[PDB]
Amino acid sequence: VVGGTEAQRNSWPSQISLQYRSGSSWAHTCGGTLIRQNWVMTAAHCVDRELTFRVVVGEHNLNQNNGTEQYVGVQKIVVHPYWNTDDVAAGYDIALLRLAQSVTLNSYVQLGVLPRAGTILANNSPCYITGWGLTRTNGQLAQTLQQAYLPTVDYAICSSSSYWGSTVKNSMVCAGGDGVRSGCQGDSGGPLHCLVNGQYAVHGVTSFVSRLGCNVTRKPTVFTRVSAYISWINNVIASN
Amino acid sequence: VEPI
Ligand SMILES: [Ca+2]
Repeated sequence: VVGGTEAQRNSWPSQISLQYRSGSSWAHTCGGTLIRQNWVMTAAHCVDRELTFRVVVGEHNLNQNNGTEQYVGVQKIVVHPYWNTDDVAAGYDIALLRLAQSVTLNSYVQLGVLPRAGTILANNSPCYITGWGLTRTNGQLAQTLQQAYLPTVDYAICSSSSYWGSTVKNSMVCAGGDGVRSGCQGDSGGPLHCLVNGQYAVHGVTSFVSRLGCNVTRKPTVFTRVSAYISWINNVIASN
Repeated sequence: VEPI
C-alpha cells in the first residue's frame, strides 16, 4: 500500500498473509480474506505459480513475533474456472483456499463480512485497502499491516477513457486513483473494506494496478467485485 | 494492467 498508515492491530481481523515456501523460509506474496474458519478468499493470480502456500492469520508485523499469529497450510485451491492468467483484464481474478485446519477466532482473527450479491457502491464510497504490499512503486513490502483510504470510482467513470477504459469491467470495483494512495505489489488478493450501513464489508479482492506504477492519477486500484461472485463462492464452499 |  502506497501512502498508507499503519493499521491498528485489531482493525482488520479478516486480513491474512498468503505466503510461499522459499528455501528455509516463507515469503509473503499476497493478501486474502478469511471467509470461513477454513476458507480464504484471494486473487486467482496469486496462486498461478506451482508453489507451496501457507496462510497466516492474526498477523500484524511480518518481521516480528506478534504473539497472535496462527499458521496453516493450504489444502486445496479453487480458482474461478473462467480465470485466464494471460488476461487479468477479463476479470475472474478470484480463488478460494481451503485451509488444512480450521483457525481459531478471536479479536485478531475474524471472518470477513461479504456484501449481498449484486451490491454496487455509489461513486466515492468510503473504503480502505489493507495489506503488506510495496509502500512505493518498485519499493519494498511493508513490515506492518498498512491501510489507505481509497474511495470508490464507479464503473462509468472508471471505464471512461481518462481512467481505465475498457480494461475495467463491471465485475470489478475501482478505488482511489488520487496519485498518492494505492495498492501495490504484495497487496493482491487482499480486501477492500467498505463502510456500508455502519458495518465494514469486503467489497473487493485486490487485483491490479497500472503497469506505469502503483499510485498513478486516474489509474485507481482495481479489485475483483466480491458481490459479483457470491453464488460462486457459496457453491465452492458447499461442494468442498 | 499490472497484477499486484
Ligand atoms: Ca508477526
